[PDB]
Amino acid sequence: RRRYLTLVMIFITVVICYVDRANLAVASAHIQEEFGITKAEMGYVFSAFAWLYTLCQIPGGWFLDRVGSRVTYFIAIFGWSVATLFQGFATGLMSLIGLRAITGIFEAPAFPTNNRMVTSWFPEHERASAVGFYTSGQFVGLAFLTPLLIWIQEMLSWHWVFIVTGGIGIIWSLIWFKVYQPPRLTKGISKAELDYIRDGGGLVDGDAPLTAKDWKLVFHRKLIGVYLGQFAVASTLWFFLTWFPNYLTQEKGITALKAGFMTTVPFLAAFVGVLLSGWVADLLVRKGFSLGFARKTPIICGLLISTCIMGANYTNDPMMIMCLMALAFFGNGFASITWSLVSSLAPMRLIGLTGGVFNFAGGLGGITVPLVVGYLAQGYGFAPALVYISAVALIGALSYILLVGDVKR
Ligand SMILES: CCCCCCCCCO[C@@H]1O[C@H](CO)[C@@H](O)[C@H](O)[C@H]1O
Ligand SMILES: CCCCCCCCCO[C@@H]1O[C@H](CO)[C@@H](O)[C@H](O)[C@H]1O
Ligand SMILES: O=C(O)[C@H](O)[C@@H](O)[C@H](O)[C@H](O)CO
Repeated sequence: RRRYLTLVMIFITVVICYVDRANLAVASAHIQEEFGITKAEMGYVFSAFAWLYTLCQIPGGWFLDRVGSRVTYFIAIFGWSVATLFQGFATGLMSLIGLRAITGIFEAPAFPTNNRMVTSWFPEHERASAVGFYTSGQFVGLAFLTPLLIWIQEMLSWHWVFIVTGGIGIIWSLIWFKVYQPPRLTKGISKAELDYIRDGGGLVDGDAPLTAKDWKLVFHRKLIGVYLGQFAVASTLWFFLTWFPNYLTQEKGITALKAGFMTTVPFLAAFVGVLLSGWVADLLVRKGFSLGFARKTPIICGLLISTCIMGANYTNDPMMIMCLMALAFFGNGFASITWSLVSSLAPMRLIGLTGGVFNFAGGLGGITVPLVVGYLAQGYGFAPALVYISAVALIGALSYILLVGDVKR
């Protein structure tokens, strides 16, 4: 029982990763207040992380390949942890963009190293449950830590939100460097436990032209719907990781302290949507259903749900705002599961490429919505932004139910 402890350390790093994404949403109001930047300029601050994140992913694969999984993880954690620690001492605007950008650099190869690690640390049948553990759990981490930082932000200056988050990361990097090592090079493991992995699957030792014809295939009536769909899934997720705290603070005039305890229900609602979707996956086909309709239904329904974010601007009651926000985020988590489906639509050759472009579509949804909300909220308040997301969600839903009636193989 040493195989899981690794998964526990990966889960912690996924949380620390997403805290350093949402840690800014906490201090958005104060940073904006102190530095006196405009809503639209703040939109560029939120986005700074997303730009390089998507760009520094195909270079992240290179660095990873030629540097390894262990060491590459330490450089990343330490890299962005230092970059996050100094987000607390930033002054002006340009200082923040660079730190957010740098954070996006070292945090971009986060997942690829995970997939390369769970591969060698767990068999095949335990892999789907392994990734679902730390991706589903990430929202639990944001649910309990987001009210904490806000409470720290309301007790201590917003800087300490970044000093804490950054300092912790600097410490976890050092922990990772010692404890972690491939299953083969992991003392305390069990002789039979390792054989289970090796015989079961995974590389316990470790992991060891372009024609424009593909472009025409990669861009398919079925695959565009997948891209526009993921673009919409990422649009909503990055709103909750950025503008959602300040939304309640400014638009609805909720006290940051109450808005800090109102944000732990939506992040938990996401944790359920993810799991409840993975359960409807097995469940449907189990009752004699095709696989395409089995995975399409959670995605389409969840995005049609997301349309409920629009309803929040028609009420000023916390519980009703907190209920509607929790239902939309549930739809996002319930419709989040795509790539494994997208892997079964691209040709056997382009499974690797589709990922990069497929995520780019997602990462593209995270670059747009912060600028859109920042620009919209600057001039017309936060009301015209929630209709955009409900729209996008409706386009992503229409884009999935019309453009993907069946699967290509
Ligand atoms: C004013 C901000 C300057 C940006 C600094 C962030 C990058 C740190 C540069 O050091 C190292 O350089 C190598 C290649 O140059 C990288 O492979 C490695 O990941 C990185 O750790
Ligand atoms: C650029 C920043 C990246 C943020 C990612 C937000 C969009 C999520 C991508 O969809 C993912 O599809 C997987 C298929 O298995 C699911 O398991 C997983 O739950 C889901 O998250
Ligand atoms: O699956 C996820 O959790 C992300 O959305 C991915 O799209 C990453 O951006 C990257 O592709 C890692 O594989």
